[PDB]
Amino acid sequence: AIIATAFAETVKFSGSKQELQKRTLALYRQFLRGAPTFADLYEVQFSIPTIRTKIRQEFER
Amino acid sequence: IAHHVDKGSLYRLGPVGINRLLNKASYNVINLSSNTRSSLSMNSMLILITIVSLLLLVLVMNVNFIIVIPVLISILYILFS
Amino acid sequence: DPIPSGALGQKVPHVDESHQDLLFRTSHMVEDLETYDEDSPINTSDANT
Amino acid sequence: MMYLTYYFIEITIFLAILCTIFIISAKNPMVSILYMIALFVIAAMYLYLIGLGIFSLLYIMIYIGAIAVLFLFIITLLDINSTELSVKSNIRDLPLVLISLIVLTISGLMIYSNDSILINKLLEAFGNDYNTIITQDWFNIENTTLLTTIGNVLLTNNAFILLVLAIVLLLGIIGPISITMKHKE
Amino acid sequence: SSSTPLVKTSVNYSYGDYPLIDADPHFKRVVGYMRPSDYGVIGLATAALPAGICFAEWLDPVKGKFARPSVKFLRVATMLGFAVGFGAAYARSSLRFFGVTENAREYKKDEAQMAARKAAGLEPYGTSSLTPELQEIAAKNSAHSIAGLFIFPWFNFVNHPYHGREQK
Amino acid sequence: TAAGISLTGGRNRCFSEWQSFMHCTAKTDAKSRAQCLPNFEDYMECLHHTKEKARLREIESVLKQKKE
Amino acid sequence: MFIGTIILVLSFLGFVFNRRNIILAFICLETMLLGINLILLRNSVLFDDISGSLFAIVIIILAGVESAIGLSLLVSYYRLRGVINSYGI
Amino acid sequence: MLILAIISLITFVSMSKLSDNRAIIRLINIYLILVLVLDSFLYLLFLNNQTYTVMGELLIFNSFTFYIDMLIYFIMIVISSLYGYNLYNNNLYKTLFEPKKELIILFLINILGALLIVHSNDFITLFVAIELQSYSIYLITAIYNSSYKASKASMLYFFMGGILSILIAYSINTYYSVLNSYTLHSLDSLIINTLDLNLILIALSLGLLFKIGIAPLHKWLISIYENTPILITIYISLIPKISILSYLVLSNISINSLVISILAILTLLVGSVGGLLQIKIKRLLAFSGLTNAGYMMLLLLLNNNEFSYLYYITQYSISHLAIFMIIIFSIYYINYINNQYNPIIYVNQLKGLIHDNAYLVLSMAIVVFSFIGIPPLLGFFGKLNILMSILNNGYYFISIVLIVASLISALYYLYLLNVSIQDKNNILINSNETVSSVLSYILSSLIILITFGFIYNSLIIDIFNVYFN
Amino acid sequence: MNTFIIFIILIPIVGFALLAVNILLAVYKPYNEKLGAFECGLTSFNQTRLAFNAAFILVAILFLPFDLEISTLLPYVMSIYLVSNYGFTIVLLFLLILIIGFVYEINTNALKINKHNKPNTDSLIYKL
Ligand SMILES: CCCCCCCCCCCCCCCCCC(=O)OC[C@H](COP(=O)(O)OCCN)OC(=O)CCCCCCCCCCCCCCCCC
Ligand SMILES: CCCCCCCCCCCCCCCCCC(=O)OC[C@H](COP(=O)(O)OCCN)OC(=O)CCCCCCCCCCCCCCCCC
Ligand SMILES: CCCCCCCCCCCC(=O)OC[C@H](COP(=O)(O)OCC[N+](C)(C)C)OC(=O)CCCCCCCCCCC
Repeated sequence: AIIATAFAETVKFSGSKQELQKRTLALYRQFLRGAPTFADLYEVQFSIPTIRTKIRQEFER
Repeated sequence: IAHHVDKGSLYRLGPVGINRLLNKASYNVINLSSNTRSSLSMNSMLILITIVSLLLLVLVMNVNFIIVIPVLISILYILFS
Repeated sequence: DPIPSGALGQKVPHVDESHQDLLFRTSHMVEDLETYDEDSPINTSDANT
Repeated sequence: MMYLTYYFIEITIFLAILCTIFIISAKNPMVSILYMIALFVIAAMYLYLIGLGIFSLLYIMIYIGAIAVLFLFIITLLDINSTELSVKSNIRDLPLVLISLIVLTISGLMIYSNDSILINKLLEAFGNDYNTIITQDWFNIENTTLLTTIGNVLLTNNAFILLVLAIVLLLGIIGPISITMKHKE
Repeated sequence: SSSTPLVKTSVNYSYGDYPLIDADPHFKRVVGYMRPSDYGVIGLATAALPAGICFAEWLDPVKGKFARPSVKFLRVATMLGFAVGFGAAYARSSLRFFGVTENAREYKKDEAQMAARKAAGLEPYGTSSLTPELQEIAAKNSAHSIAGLFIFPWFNFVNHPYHGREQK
Repeated sequence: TAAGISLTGGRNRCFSEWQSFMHCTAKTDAKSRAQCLPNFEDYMECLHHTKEKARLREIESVLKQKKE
Repeated sequence: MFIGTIILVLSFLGFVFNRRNIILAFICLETMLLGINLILLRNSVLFDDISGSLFAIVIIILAGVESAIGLSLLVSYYRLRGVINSYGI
Repeated sequence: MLILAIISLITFVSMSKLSDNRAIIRLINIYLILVLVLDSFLYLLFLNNQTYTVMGELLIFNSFTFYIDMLIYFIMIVISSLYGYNLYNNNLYKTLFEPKKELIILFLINILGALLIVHSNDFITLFVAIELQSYSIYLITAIYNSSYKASKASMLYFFMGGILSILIAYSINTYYSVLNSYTLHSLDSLIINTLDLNLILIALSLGLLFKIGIAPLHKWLISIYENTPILITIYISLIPKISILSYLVLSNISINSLVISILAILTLLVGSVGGLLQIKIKRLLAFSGLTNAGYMMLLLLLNNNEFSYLYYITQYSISHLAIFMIIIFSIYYINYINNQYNPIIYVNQLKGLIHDNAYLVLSMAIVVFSFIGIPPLLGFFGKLNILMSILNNGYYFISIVLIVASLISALYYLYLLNVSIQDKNNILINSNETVSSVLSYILSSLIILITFGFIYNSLIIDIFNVYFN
Repeated sequence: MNTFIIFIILIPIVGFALLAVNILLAVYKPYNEKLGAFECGLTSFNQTRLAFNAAFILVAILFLPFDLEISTLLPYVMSIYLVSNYGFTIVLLFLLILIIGFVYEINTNALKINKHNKPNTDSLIYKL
């Protein structure tokens, strides 16, 4: 078969806001945990706190 | 007699003193290769020390015997005390 | 009545599954009296998987 | 012009000391292997100097050509962490290092002479002063070299050690397969 | 080509209580001087090893139940048993040559064979493709080699004159 | 087994002294083995050249200090 | 005699006082064998003798097999552990 | 026969599955039995101690070496039986004791090196055989590559044996530099008393001896014996010792050495004292082997030592095999399997064995009191002959040290018996699985030999007086 | 001073000629991305080594013994006449014993690369 990539998630539309709440919080956790990787992979000229600030901004939007 | 000789000194020169002597000597013998971090460097040092110590001891006994005796007594002290 | 004694009357540990734990790694007892296995089926269940 | 090539044994001794120090000292073990290769080159030189160039070429094709290659092969494939030579880690060795250097060198030079008094046993080892006379004979009619004679004795007078080295090489094949390979069933 | 020795050898040395025939007998002689007892030993080993593994399977079986071993193992067993038996037979005949066991028949046979060889103007113990120096090296490699039968096999194939007997 | 063989396939530098010493050992028993002392001294002298070196040290020293 | 004793002794000391590598241990063993072979061959030349050169070529073969086996054992150790560290052999 | 076996087994194992290795081991065990039965008449060559030089002058064959070879075949027979026959036909005992594919070949090659060590007459043969032993026994320590401890021991053993082999080669090449020879036959009275030669010779002796754990270089081999599998330990703790000590006994190299005396005293004291606080079984038995190696070091200072050495090495081999077999048999009753490789580690796991198997404890008692040297058992006669020789040759302080070590070692020998004859709750009442017939018979035969071999001492001495004098 | 010696020294102590010519003649004004290494590509601080198949290291480990075999045959071919019909048999036994190990190597398939993601060969059976 055609298998999924590393960090793939099957598309599953929640039928509840309370489950999507947990899903969104997990995704926020994953972004925050991966920000150091985003600074190492992309030769970033600024802080890891700045990356997390940007993540929080885009999640507040 | 019954308590200071027959259950005192004659047990010290006997089952009690030998037991304590051998506890200490055993503990000193096994707590010689001290570091399990690296087993190779330690035993390598032991080869080196053995060869050097033997060579110098054979030098000393060729010079004169009775001088090597306290050296061996002190080596036993270091190994077993 | 049982507490394990040794050859010279000294205290010996009764070796269980008790102290094949991550607690009792990173201690510096001699090779004789260590009791951490490193080949136990408790520790080596996920090994080259 | 004559004595420009006199001290070419002493130079090899000096360079060998240097390359051993660099082996012990190099940061990356790849560099230690390269300095081991340089030490093999120096030894091969010295062997040419004393008249054994056959062994020099055998060394070049065996040691450098296979063993050093395998060393590089493994360090290219395996993670071998290293602690750098440090003063907070290795300076404690200096007393024992110096004691052992003196004792081991002096005993290694004393062990080769049969004289009874101990100090004279070193003094004969340093008695390299007088030259050897090389006279010529006419009795050797054939073209026998060192390799020919090695073959002659190894295949006639010493056939057993060759047919035991065969089993040593069998081990060299059968052991690594037993240790590295995993047999299915 | 000359078949004359380069080094001195013992004359009629005593390895046992019985007289000497050859101190380094050829493979051909050791096999031709065999007795029916030796062939019986060969067959005995040849039959004993496979029967041995079946006996072992009977005593303690590999799996739970008894099953006669494969014909694979019986074949390899027969071959190895024949080898062991040939070793023992060669050793028995060689010890008869050395004077360690009773060797009257072999003594008379060697006497008659050497007398016929002298009658036919042939060299005793044969003519070799090798130089005398290599005959010497071969004898020194093969002499008394049956003592190491437990470790390695070695046999004489060289037709040298260093058998420990008088010159004629 | 390879004893007494040269780099060229023949007799070595100190063969003759060794062969003399071994002749004298074959003549002798463990109680008469001390007769073979000069032969063994000769063999070792051929090997290592100690006595000749001491001799040349004496010659050189006479060339050394009795002149300068 | 000198070059070989020197290489041998320095290799032995660099084996004994190695707090760095395992590769240095392998290297020091090989250089020790080298030093022995050089003393051996110098004596072979001075005596005009073949037994020394025979022993030397035998050492070459045996050291090659030693290297092969040692670097198979290291590979098993690495199969299980995945990293060969400064310490712990 | 060994080389025939090796060249046969390599092919037959290459063309066979992993399901066939046990049967292969059985086959070669029967092969070795047939050899030891049919070819053992060669003892008649050595009547009146006739000695033979073979392969030029590279090998030596006498009654001593023939006996050591028969002994090594007997040992290999027992060790192969432990791999070729299942103790119990359970899944546990098919998980713990399985032969690996190449193990038998490596065993036979190591046996070859052992015998070419004892039969060696020239140092080139000795070195080739030492390396053929040591490489093979590295790989034997490493063949169970799914064990962290065994891989670690493999590498430690490689490096330490390598260094000691460097020492042996330096000794050999220095001997050659002095005398221009590789043969010890080149030595006589005159050469010994004319040349100072003891540094070279004792360097050789120590390079050979530290390879079997002679103090102060014992901890590494004791760790190797601890950390290896039990059925590998039983081999690697015995056969190298036999080989090297037999070479050093046949070669009269250390006849009145002060260094060997000192180090032998040290081995006795260490091997007796250090085993007192050991809680593990294999380390205890390793220190036992160390002190027995000391007892056998003592007879490297004698110049007439054949009977004592042969008696003691035979009885020590039988006792060693018996005690390891008893520890292997005790795994059915221990209540806690520690590892796949060392199922039993600690001595207190033998607590209460007399209530599950009493005659196994009788065997243990016999072996323990032979180790202590209690008559009428075999170790007593061993110690007696050693004492006879060393007191006939003037070692009076070493004798008192020997007595004191015999006494101090009894404590850790008796630790096993004491805990074995203790009481235990949750005893065994029934079990439908039965242990093997063959291994039971082998153990019983060893125990009966230990117990009733003194009956034949007169006969053995009368045979020795014809074949060794 | 022989032509052999002259050549074998001259080649090394002259080989850097075009090296120096290139270092002195050619531009050198690096960028960051001219000091870079690829079109795309990256790797975090994951490890320093990749997992490799056993054959990759076994070919090198087995090169040593077979190379030593073929190099040990050199004394024979330089002694072939002097060891006439004795050393011939000896080296044949040598080669046979060393062919046994080669047979072992072939029958074990030690230099073969094995594949994990096998193709499925099992039938499709439907429980009715
Ligand atoms: C060339 C000449 C050579 C001749 C030999 C010379 C001998 C030199 C000996 C020196 C070598 C070092 C060995 C010293 C013993 C090791 C242990 C020790 O240090 O002794 C103290 C021990 C202490 O007991 P305790 O006071 O309760 O504990 C606190 C100790 N900090 O002590 C005790 O436990 C109490 C002792 C009571 C007396 C017991 C006497 C028994 C006598 C029979 C001894 C037999 C055992 C021999 C053991 C050998 C050990 C090497
Ligand atoms: C293997 C790893 C690789 C590294 C190898 C290193 C090189 C190897 C060095 C030599 C070989 C190692 C030898 C091992 C040590 C044991 C040697 C030995 O035991 O032989 C001693 C022997 C006498 O003993 P024995 O025969 O038993 O008793 C009868 C006495 N008539 O024979 C003797 O009598 C010996 C002769 C005495 C002279 C000894 C020389 C020592 C000189 C050192 C002086 C240093 C200067 C002063 C201190 C400097 C410190 C600043
Ligand atoms: C030999 C297999 C050893 C395997 C272990 C089994 C022990 C066999 C002992 C027989 C020795 C022999 O009878 O011989 C006596 C040997 C020398 O005689 P030999 O040259 O070897 O001739 C023997 C010819 N055989 C092989 C045909 C028999 O003297 C010794 O110092 C032996 C000391 C060993 C003492 C251990 C005694 C054990 C009790 C024996 C109860 C039956």
